Amino acid sequence: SKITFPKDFIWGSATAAYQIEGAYNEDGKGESIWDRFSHTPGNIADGHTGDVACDHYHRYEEDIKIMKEIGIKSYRFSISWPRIFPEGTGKLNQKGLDFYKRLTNLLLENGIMPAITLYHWDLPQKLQDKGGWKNRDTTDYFTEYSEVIFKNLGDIVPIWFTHNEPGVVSLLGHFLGIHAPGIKDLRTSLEVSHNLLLSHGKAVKLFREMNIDAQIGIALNLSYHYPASEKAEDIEAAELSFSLAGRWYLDPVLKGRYPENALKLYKKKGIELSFPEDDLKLISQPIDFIAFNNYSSEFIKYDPSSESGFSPANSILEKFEKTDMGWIIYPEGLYDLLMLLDRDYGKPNIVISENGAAFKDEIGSNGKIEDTKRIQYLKDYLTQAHRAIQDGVNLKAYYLWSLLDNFEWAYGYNKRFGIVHVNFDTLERKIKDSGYWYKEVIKNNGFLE
Amino acid sequence: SKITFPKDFIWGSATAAYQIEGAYNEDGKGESIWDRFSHTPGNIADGHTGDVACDHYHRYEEDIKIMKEIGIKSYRFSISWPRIFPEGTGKLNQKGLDFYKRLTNLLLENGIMPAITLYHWDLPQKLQDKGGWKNRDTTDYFTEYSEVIFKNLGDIVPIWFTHNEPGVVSLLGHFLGIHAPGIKDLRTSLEVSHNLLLSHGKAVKLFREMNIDAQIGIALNLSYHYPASEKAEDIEAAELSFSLAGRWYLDPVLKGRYPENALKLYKKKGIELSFPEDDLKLISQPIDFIAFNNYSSEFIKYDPSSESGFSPANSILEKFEKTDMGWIIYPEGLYDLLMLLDRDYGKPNIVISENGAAFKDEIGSNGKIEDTKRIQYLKDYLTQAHRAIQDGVNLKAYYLWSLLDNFEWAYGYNKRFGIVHVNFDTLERKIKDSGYWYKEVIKNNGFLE
Amino acid sequence: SKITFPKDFIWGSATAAYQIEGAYNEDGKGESIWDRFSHTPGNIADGHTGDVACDHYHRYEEDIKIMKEIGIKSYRFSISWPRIFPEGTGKLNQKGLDFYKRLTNLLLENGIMPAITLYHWDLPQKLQDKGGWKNRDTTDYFTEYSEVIFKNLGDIVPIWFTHNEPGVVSLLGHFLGIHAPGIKDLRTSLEVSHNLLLSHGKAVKLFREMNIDAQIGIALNLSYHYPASEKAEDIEAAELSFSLAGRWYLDPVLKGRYPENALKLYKKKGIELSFPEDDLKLISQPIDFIAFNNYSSEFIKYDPSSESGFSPANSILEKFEKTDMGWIIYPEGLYDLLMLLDRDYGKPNIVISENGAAFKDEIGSNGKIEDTKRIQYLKDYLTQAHRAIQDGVNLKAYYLWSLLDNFEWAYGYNKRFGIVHVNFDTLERKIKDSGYWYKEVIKNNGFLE
Repeated sequence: SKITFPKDFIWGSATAAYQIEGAYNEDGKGESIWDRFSHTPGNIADGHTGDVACDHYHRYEEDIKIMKEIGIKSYRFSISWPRIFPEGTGKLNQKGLDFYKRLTNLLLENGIMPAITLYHWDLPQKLQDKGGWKNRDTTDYFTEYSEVIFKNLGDIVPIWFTHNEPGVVSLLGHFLGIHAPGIKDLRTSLEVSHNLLLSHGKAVKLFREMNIDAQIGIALNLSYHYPASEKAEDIEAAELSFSLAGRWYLDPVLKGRYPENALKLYKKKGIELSFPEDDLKLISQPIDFIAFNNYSSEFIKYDPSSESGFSPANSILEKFEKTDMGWIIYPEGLYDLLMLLDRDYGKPNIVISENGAAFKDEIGSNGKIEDTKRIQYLKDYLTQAHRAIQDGVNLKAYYLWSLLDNFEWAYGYNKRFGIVHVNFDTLERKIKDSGYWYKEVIKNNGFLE
Repeated sequence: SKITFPKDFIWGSATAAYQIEGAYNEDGKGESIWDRFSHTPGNIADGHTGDVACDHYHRYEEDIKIMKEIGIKSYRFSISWPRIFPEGTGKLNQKGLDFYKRLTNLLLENGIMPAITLYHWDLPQKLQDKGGWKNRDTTDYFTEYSEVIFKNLGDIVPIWFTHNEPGVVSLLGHFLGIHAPGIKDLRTSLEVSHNLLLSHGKAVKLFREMNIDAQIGIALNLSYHYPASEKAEDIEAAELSFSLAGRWYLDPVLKGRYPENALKLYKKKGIELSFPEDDLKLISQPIDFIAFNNYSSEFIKYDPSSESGFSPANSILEKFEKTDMGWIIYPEGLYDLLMLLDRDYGKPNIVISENGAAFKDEIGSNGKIEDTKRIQYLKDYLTQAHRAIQDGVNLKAYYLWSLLDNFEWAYGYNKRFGIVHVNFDTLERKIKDSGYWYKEVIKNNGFLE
Repeated sequence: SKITFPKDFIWGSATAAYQIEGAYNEDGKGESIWDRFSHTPGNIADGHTGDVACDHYHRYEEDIKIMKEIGIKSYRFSISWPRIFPEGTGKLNQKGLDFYKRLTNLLLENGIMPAITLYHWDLPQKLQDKGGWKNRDTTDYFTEYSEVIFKNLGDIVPIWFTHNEPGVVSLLGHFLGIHAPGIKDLRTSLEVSHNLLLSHGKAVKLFREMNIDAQIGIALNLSYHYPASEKAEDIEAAELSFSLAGRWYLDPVLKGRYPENALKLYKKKGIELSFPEDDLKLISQPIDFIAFNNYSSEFIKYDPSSESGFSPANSILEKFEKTDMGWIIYPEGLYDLLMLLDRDYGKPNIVISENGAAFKDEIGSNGKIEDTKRIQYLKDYLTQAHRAIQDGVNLKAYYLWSLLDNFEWAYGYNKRFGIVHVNFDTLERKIKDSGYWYKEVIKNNGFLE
């Protein structure tokens, strides 16, 4: 049985700015919280940095020539705020604009469709010195930068993402402090979460004011949260996890509310926050699709000693193959999620900003990367992607994470999500077999499962 | 006739901390009443000590590898209080927690299910300088150390024991003074018995407050006490024994009372003392199972000689084969006991925390320990264990005392309960034939008697 | 059930130049490595040679009249390089050209479709004096000769084969040394394998630079390699055997890469060789079809004793009927292979350059060769050929090895794969019953199996 996606279905591959671009202090780019976080011992694996990375900034021509060789119909990327405004507000750095302008015009001229992400974590370090996302003034400055991009690139770019995974930014970056800007306070973490969503709201409101002939959305970190057992205590423990995690951002967008069962968990520890009612009507602002990033699924159990009230069910996850990240493989966990978004939020247009996997890659004696596991992963998860479309889901796009091997944040360059192998000493690209697989999948518009 | 145990039946082997661990002054471990007692002439056979013993502290990786090679489904061990709190209370020794945390995680990552005893006789010597278990305060401090263990290892460890054989600790350690701490006063011996039970009651109460997803119990020394003859004076004499011995700790924990016939014999010697009624409702606290340690059975006659009005029956006992300890072999004694725990105390869940036997082992010319008498002993007693389960008993677990040859207290190293021989000069393990037997008995889930 | 092939299905029979032509030093023909290898004691059975053979060079008229009598729709034959260039390069021998030019025109005029192989092992002996296929210059000279054949015979000949069984040439000719040119060195044997594939590339590249209105390909020696048992060691042993054997030529040509699991085996003996990257893109050069030569199948087990890591599973093979070659008869082992080529190389067009069998033939008292076993063999393998086409395989052609009895290399004339008997004293052709059977199979376009 050979499977075929809708004839209009946009195939793509995704990257971030800091994870590929390099040139961290070139052409008047301001310092970001990631430049800062990376240059401090104990933050990044092996002391790695995003100083050079894939050096896309100089080698983008080579990349596009690879992107077209595989024949992706859409290339999802991020704009570095600190290349546009070094100081986050005020003096425009025209050199930065003209990089991304030029890049987008090469894409449109190589018959590839641009898909920008406006914030992919690289907040200008100057704003971090005035409180960063905790300072509500940042949400205004994010709109200013948004404005300038829309004036230049508005009409000609069809697919916009305001934010990438605000879930992680606030959780890792502002509570656990293992991501930039390295802060560790729960209260701040929630005040940033709001201030992120608000900034999304302002950017969509501006997007409409300026009347850009293109589609906007938000890229959220999302998994399915299964209960450990079909018991009243576990099913509830899992509902709470999803609410803290993904639903905390899904409901304020889409439903104009925060999840209750999560809010009750915060106030049971002596944290309440008066959301201004008018902000939630600005966050809920209609959007042309919902985008998300999926890799794995969570299996939550009851735990009345974990101050959360729950924990991972280590008895159940030790039955799966686990990827190089230590995340389970479970392809049907994508289907169920796509059906959960379809059900609970009124059959919206869905995009997948990011799916993909990290396995240990080698270049063999044949000078090739035969990453059969990545390919196996890919087609397993894309079969469930198709299954969902057949059972009614409005899944318009799939973007593969990632196009190149890149900087994986606090893991450094010790993790490869690329379909194009990158040697971080020579910056030489060797298109993986998962890359040659994908080329055919785009051509045939599917594969024989 | 081939016997097969319930399909859910957990097979296990047991050890204690002082008896195997060694490293008696390493990584900030505080001195224990046993370290102190062992260092004094006239207390241990041949001036033996724990100090080194099996050196399990360092060689645990080797020991797990053997445990898995035999393929026990549960390892019952003891946590050293004086590794956790060198001064009983106050400054936490994180080194000692990290040992047991690591050890448990090596068991869970091999085949093996952990079973933790919280007090196997190694009271920090500091608390003994403020009276020890005579000072009621110690019962609180036990709860403090219990709390720290539950926070770390609470729900990932399924089976918990509060105490090991408080019957011996009070009798031998605080009246006969042949165990540590070497005290010889009758009043003190009863005040400790209480204080020990109370401490169990406080740990179970705290266990519930924290709401740990695991099962807690208490490991009692228990034999059957047969009358010498089927006569009114000898049946009564035997009831009074058992009541001084085992029932003194069974009735408080499961019936919330002290045995009357025993209490009457105390008061006939001019001792009462008012147990606070509220304590014995704290002791009685419901528990998930009763555990016990059995080896032999007692044959009591009536005796107006002996201040207890009873004695052993010398030459009924001189009709049995005897172990190397001088204890009779009588397998059917275990059945009757299991039936006595079942009938009285309301068909509880039963665990065997310890059963085994000590015979004079040699390494033969073939470099092997052919301990046919330990194997014979074992299978004999395990036929009467099975026979009880068939006649309705709820015996969920068997733990074989002991996994390793170890420090047998006042007898020193002169007595071997191990499957797995240990040379106490070289610290070389040689799995005994009783070991290899047990391996198969686990695998088949039984044996043809 | 009567089976019928596609209406467009091209039925053929095949011969080679050295095996049938004779006239080994006539009309200016240069000496070949097979002339040379044949004239040396110890190489060919019974001291046979191909000096005369079938003497097709003179008697081709008779042979075409036979070919048409049976009514084959295509005749696959080989061009002797040494007849075209006696010295490999330089002075053209017009006499040689005119032979093959004449031959091809007699085939077209008798309504038979030509199918030319360009190299079927007869490398001019002068090039073998400058190193032969080990000297890369040979790969350029091959292209010169390929150029002169295309100029003359390009358009009018529909089906072209660059090489026959380079697998055997390198393995048997250059490692085992039991074929010409008799060399015995492993390193050399791989350097020749590459150089051969390179020459194939150069010939296609030239075939496309001139835009000859005809379909080119390569004829590879291919079996199916079953694992002795459905076990991880034996599945893996078989994959390595197929990799060393056929896949070593399939992958370069159809995937532009050498098999990894094979390359690893070679480096583990201390042999790595840097193939220039550009050569493998030249080898991969798209081709109209893949042709292959099957007779039998292999059954490989795991073997650490063999430095290869595997060995033949004689225990299994000794359960089949065997040809006169000793090779097993296993019809289904064609089906599985046609599916393997279909699956693993993107459903290409497939030809069968050769299939057939050798059995001991006699001329009976009736002056006829009733070779029922060869007819049985044929119809058993053709039923599975059909089966594969039904189950979706793009098998366009079947060429029966061989039209005539001929010189079977090291075996001499001691083996008969003909459907036309040839007395090698008189050179008299007696069409075999297999020949008369095939004639009806072509007419009916099938048979009731």
